[PDB]
Amino acid sequence: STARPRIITSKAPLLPQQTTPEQRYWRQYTSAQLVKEHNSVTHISFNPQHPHDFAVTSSTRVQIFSSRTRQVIKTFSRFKDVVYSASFRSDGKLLCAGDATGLVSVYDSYNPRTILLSINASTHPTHVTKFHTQDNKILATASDDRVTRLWDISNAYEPQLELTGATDYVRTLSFIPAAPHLVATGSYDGLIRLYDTRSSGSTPIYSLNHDQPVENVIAVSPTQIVSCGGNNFKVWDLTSNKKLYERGNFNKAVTCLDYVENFDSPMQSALIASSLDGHVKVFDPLDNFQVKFGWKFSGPVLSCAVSPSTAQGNRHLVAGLSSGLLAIRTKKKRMMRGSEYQGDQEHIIHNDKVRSQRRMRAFERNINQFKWSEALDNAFVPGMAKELTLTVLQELRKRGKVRVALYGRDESTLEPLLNWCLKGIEDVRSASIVADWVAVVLELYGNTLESSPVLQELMIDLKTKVRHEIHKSKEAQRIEGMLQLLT
Amino acid sequence: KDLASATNYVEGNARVTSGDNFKHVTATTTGTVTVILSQALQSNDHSLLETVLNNRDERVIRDTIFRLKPALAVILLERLAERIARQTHRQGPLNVWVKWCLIIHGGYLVSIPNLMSTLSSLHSTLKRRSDLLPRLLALDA
Amino acid sequence: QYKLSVVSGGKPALNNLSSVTGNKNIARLSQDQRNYIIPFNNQIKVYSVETRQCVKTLKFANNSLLSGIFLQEEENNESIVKILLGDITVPQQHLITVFTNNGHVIVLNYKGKLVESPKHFKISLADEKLANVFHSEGNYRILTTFKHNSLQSYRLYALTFDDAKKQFEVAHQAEWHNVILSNISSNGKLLAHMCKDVEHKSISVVSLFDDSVNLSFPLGSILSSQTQSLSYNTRYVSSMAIDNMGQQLAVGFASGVISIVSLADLQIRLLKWHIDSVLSLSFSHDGSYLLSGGWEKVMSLWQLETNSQQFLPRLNGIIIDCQVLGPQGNYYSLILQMTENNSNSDYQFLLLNASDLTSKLSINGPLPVFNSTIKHIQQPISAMNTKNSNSITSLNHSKKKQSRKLIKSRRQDFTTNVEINPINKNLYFPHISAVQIFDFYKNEQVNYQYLTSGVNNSMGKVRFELNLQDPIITDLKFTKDGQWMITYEIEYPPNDLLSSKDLTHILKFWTKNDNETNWNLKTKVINPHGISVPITKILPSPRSVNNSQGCLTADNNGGLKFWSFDSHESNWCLKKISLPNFNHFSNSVSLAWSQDGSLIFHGFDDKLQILDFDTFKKFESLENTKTVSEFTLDSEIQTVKLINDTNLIVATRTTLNAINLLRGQVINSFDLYPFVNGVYKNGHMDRLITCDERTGNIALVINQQLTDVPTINYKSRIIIFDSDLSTKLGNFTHHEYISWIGWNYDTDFIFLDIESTLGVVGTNSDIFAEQLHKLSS
Amino acid sequence: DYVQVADGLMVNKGNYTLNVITKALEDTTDTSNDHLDNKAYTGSDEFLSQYKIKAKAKVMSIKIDTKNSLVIAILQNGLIEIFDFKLTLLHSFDISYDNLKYAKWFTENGTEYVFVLCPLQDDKVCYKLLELTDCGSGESSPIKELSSTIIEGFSFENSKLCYQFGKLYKLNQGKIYIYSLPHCQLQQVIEFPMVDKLSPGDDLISFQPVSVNRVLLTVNNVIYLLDLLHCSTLSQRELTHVVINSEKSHNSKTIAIGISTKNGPNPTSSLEIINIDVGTNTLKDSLGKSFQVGNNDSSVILKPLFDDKDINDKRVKCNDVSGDSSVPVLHCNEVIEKLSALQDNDITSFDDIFFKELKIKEEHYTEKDRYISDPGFLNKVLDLIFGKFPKTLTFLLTHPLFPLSRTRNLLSLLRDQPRLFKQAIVTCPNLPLNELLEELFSIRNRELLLDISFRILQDFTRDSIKQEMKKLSKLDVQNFIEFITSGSTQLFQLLSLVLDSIGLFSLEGALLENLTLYIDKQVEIAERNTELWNLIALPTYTMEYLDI
RNA sequence: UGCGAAAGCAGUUGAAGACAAGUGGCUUGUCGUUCGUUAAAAUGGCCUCGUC
Repeated sequence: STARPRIITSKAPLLPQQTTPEQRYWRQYTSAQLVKEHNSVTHISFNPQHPHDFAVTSSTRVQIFSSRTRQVIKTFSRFKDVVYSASFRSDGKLLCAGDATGLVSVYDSYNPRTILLSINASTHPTHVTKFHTQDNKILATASDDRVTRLWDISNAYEPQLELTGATDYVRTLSFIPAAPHLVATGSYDGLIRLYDTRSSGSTPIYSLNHDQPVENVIAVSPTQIVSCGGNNFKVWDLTSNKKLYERGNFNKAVTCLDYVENFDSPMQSALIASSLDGHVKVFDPLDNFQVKFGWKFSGPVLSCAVSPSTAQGNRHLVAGLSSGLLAIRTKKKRMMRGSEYQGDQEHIIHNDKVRSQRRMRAFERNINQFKWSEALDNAFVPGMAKELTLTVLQELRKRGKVRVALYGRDESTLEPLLNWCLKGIEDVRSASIVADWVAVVLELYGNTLESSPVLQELMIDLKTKVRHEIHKSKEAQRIEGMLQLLT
Repeated sequence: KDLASATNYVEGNARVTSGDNFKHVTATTTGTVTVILSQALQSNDHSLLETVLNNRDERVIRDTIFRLKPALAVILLERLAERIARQTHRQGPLNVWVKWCLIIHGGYLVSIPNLMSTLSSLHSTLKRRSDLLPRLLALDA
Repeated sequence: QYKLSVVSGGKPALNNLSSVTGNKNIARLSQDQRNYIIPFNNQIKVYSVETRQCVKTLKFANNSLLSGIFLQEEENNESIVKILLGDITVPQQHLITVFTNNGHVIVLNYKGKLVESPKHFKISLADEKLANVFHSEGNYRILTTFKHNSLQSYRLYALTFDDAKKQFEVAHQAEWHNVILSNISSNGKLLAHMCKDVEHKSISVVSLFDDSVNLSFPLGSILSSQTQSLSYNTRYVSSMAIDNMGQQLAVGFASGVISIVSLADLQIRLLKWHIDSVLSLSFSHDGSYLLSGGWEKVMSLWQLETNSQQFLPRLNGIIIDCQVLGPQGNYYSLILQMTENNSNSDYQFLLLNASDLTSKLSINGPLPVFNSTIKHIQQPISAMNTKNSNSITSLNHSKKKQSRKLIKSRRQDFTTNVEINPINKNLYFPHISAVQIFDFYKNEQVNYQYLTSGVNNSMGKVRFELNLQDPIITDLKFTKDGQWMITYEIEYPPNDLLSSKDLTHILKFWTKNDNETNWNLKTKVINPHGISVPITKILPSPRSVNNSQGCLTADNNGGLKFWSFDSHESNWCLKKISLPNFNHFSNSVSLAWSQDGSLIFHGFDDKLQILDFDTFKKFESLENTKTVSEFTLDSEIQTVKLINDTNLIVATRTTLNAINLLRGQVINSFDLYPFVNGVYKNGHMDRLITCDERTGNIALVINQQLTDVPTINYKSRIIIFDSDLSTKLGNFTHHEYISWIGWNYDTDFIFLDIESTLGVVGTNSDIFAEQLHKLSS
Repeated sequence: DYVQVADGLMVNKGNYTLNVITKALEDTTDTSNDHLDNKAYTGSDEFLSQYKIKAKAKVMSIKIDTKNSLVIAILQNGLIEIFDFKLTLLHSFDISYDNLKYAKWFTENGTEYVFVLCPLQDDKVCYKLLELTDCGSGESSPIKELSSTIIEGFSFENSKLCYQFGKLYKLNQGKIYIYSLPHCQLQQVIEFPMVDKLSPGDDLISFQPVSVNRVLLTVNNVIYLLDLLHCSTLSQRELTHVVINSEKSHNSKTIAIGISTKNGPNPTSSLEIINIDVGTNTLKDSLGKSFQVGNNDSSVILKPLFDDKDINDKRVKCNDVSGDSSVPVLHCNEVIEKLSALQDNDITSFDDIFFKELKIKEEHYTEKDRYISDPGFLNKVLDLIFGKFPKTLTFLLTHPLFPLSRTRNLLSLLRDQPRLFKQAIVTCPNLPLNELLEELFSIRNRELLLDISFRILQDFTRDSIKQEMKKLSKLDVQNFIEFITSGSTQLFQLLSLVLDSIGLFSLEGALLENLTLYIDKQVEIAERNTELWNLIALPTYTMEYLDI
């Protein structure tokens, strides 16, 4: 003996925009929940050590959401002006928020009733603050006093390091993720700088010039960093000290970046960017930073962030727009005692239990039970789909006989064949099967066409559909001709 | 499985491919809208792409394609090819679009040294559309 | 110092008569039901049922007392006809006795190593006869065929051996004149034959040992009036069987009914399920279970006390003979035929225990795909004439037509396609929509896999649907690192429908690891090189371009395409393309590829083109010193070959040329016209003749003899050369027709017969322990 | 093996500078460099030595010393450095390494020992040599390669006591003993016209093959297994063959026997001392396409033999292949003698030409498969039939059907005899694309132009056709499409191709609209006759009548 | 049936015998009949091992 061959479903052949696995994995992000906020959602950060929380930065009101239920769980509203930068320490325990009054405050997580300490920065709005990645207790704050500073939170009274050397509107910081003594900054004249923290820290050891005023500087490796300003993002490498990639597939200036490594995906590394245009686009740092997928939202997206590498639950993409709301696109990952014994100590184990197959279709068991006319009739029920109907038509063509499947019909049951065939003749992959099926039905039912008046209008508008389709295919043949000219 | 049985054929995850498709080797013009198509072809925004593609006036299409920069018309009719591969019910009202780019700009993409490698999707779609003529003539007969 | 050596086995070679026997199965079980003794055309296999290995072989080319009997050149009509287990010389105390079709009774040394001298006797009264044996406790009978309308006669003799220790002696009980169908009771105490004695054709049942049952009647009594006036295929008795006792006969008619009749009062019983003709049927050991099987591949066993069935749905082949063979009926024999190739009569033996109907030891012959019939290889009987079977009225007609065509016409190539797997050195056979992996060391088959979207095993083929044609496999190549089957096949839409005027060409890639013994599909190139367009020639690459992972296919047009697998894309796709539209279209394309990785020898018909790889176009001339990139020979070339970078070996439609590439002129030439004129199809000589790495190449001389008028027998010669036609260092003649030869990558060659054998072109404690082992048994 | 000829310690150095290479004393005193001659002043050197030495970078210049201290000289700033004694005789083969790595402590009489270059770091002297005939530098191990015409052969390395291929090999008086690119072989020159790549594993060469270029000055090509070999009595250098990523045009090879040159690479713009001119800048040598293109030292007379099988035993094993017995047409010397008999004084008559074809292997006057075909015989009989007799039918209908013509199709534009022109255009299997396109653009406008249309798109390649018809006249295609307008599949396909190849904007309007009218009636009749091709109850009361 | 290209090319088609039916002969049909030419129709459709 043998088994039974499963009735295949011949899907769509090589149409363009083919389904690549990276766009499959990003395509399965569903349920785009849209949450209103009060003002422009400037900054969004995530929780490092338990990637289950993310912090959003509205005007005067910093919220933190959880990834399990995607509702607001805590607020932070002891801010005397608009609040700008929200960041987490790497042990996930304390939230640093830089506001516009300059008194940059650090709370701890889930306890807004206790401000841990208030760093007095300059009179200028402290526009970005973030903790160090390697060390915990050093905190980088850049205000628009054309300067940035490193504070030790233990010795919170004084600036531990005073990083000057930037001209106009210092705006982003990132630390080189292997050597902790290398701190990279960005300003609004371009000229992405970086400094050694052991040095005096008053001039960059080497600067890198994005010609546009740089908008975000992140690190994806110890070797290469990614800086963006204007309508293109440029990858620089520190070892070659040189720009080596630039993609400009946007309209307006790209406004935020981030990176994710080693997470559960066919695409290993992924750098996604928000672009102030309505699009957030993912780029693949493996093969020369090509674009891979892009989500469109209903206004200029001002920041975006994805869930980190080890999220362990519902993985998130989030993007705060400047219009006043926020987009979350998520993906989600005593008598019967012996009857679980499962054979531990026993000598010889025998196993031939057949797995239950998935449930066969109605037309599949009809063709397998050889009732061919019933297979055709249960095939042309409007509860079925296009590829299923095409495959049962292909099956009856290839194996049985369409003459046999039509040998006992009448005026009535010959209608839904032609009624499907009207929609089926127009598209590409069906029209040959439509052609020979309506050809053999008009071969076999000519005298009933003479008697019965009902399907005559079906034959008439099938003639019109054939004329419409021969006109369309003739002009497409003309386009094939003129491409043969242009080659 | 029994030890005297021909193993059943399996489709699995086979990409069915057609061999015809391959991989690689005062102003006084008109006031109508094509720089929307230019910066809707910079990015990929299907909403305003369908807003600029659901017109049908031929002279308007002429002046828009004429004002269009030629360097991105190749990916213009690439994405028109994927639109007409997705559905062929309104084939003509942008078959006019996929021909007028050729008519207005031909020599630039002729002088482009790799035509069929990056236009291999569109003429594959059109030969898929046009290779079934004889039996539909038989249908009509 | 070369030699030819027969290595591997062929078809099982049953009693392939034209309905002269209803017991078309001569395999046997030993009386200790653990060993299956099965004859071949080339071997005598003995298998063990609990392990399913060849527990011993009796080859024919290894001893000189039956290789002189049946291994000669022309008169090899000596064939084994029955394997008795009860020995004849001194009875009752573990050897087998072969009865042959002329009567050379041999007794052969079953358990353990055989001796060079087995017991022989050519039987006494044989002019040209032996049908089968019948045996009992001592009393043995023989059935013999005899001399009109060409219906043989049966004479029944009684046999014994003793008192004169060389010669048997016979007794001549009784005879009958015309037989068209006869079957034996499964225990052997009864037979029943037909007579055709007008007032119509008649049935008779005769007991052979005693005379307890003997009767005869016209079969118009068995026929109803529903068949008294209608078509002939319900008057056509197709098969018959008897119970063990002698009171329940069964006929199976060609429409498909099975009339059971009694034998006491000649009253009938209608077992009616077979839609097509009934080929195999047999009672069980008591008379309660009619076990049958017909054209569709089901095994149907009918309990008669309710007329209800148990069904085995698919046996990958139609059934010819099946009966119970256990001590009480715990094993079902089956002789299935696999009719989806109309070329050869390639049976497949299997028996299977009745417990859960699981199979046991499917012994099958090797399965080539010849392009023509071979020698009286007609299809079995169905109700309708078709392209996979032939009906009742077209059997002697098609037999005369096939014999006369093979006598008269001049198209006697019928060479098959193969491959050798480079990893595990076993050879793949294309079948119809199927590959069959045969390893010639143990001369067996490891598995069998369908490759297409075929209805070969979904349904069973039937009366009208046998005109449907399964999608045949044209050609598969291996990426010679043993990592990818590149398999190209064609599929056929059925006729009387407007899509019958084309045929769809599908190419597809198949991968495996060495764990799995069956391949899994990777990518399905439907319609390559255009649409409704053939490919016929196809090449993998040697290790240059992608470490033997570049598949480049030719065209029927003359075009070329080059596909190769990449890393960023984990799917096989293409790189290069060239379509010249030669408005003449010859199928005799060919391809060679330079193993350095430089150029492609495109052997289009009388246009041998050189193609450089970097532009996938014709070879460009820069130095202008003998920069010829196109040869034009005398006739249309068919085979191009390259042993190393110096020399090209191109056989055309008439002759053969041997060229230096480094200096583009003819080095040698051998005309071939007195052997090949148009006897080969245009494109099959490349499958015939082949390469090596260093030991030269092989041509294959074809010869069909001329009786003192041509005949159907055969001899064929190979001639081995060395390094662009220096010497004919080896000439060899085999006594049966060769089909192909090919370098199996262990540095020799393997050819194949049509009497399908394979061959290689080769270079007091001890006494107490013994008494205890004797007495404990 | 060989390839085409052209041009009608520098292997461990850097060129394009003033101290580019180590120029020898080619009709000079001691030493120089190449500047196309920097500070390379020797010391106590050149007793009779016209050669030189260096340490590969002009950081420590060396000499062909008569005191054997080739360690330091005027090297970088023109002042000497610390010099150590290495050899004791004429030290041309004493170009050491940089600093205490190796030093070929050699002489002009077979002396060898262990030495160094910067310091006096030495080892055990285990030379054991005789009056040799080869003393070079080898890098299998760091070794002095010593071979002889009397008794010596090895690469002797005094750094691990390594005799590579140790034998008493017997060489001869030669001059082109090159190395190889593989490093496991030195291309030995066993005579003037006899050289072979002697592999220094066990003193064995591949094969001593004869060549057209006798080995007079040979060096190793830096790409692959190849020797650039030139002859002293000639001006060309044959690049014979048997590291290839970068092309072998560097200063590694030193073989120059061209137009008065001496021991230089392909960039020979500084030859000896006076910076003489250069030749052909050589490319690399990787593929087998060049080997299939050209190779020297060809063969014996290699005319086709058409040998059958032997006279074996096949008496009762008859086959009856084609239509008759096994005796086919087999005559070559008789065919050549019949060609001479036809070219003799009976040439002018046609009866003695028909009987000449009868005395030759006579077919049924029109067919192939009578395999008597050689190209030289073919072209000589084509000359003797197409001098001035085309007046006979038997030989000229036997011979349109032979493809071994060797581009004698220039007469197809010249002669036009009608049935002979038809057999020419449908039969002769080497046709020129330009000649066929000009015959097409000639305006006879009939079925013979239809037949050459079928011939051109049965033979040629579409892109070559469009390239060859791009460079032609628009008046011919205008009259062509005028003929298409006035009055077929192959004509339609070349119509497609000429409408492709006429251009994009260089067209008229009027004849294009005449073609528009012709093609609209053509598509109308086309769809109408494809339509032709694919065109190939009980009433309750009635009134009847019966009979009587 | 032969060639060939997946399209098309050239050409078969009889002689005898047996048996049956229908009207002693005579008309019609089948061939487990011979020679020669390369030349639809019996109500009959494919198993269990998801089970508590």
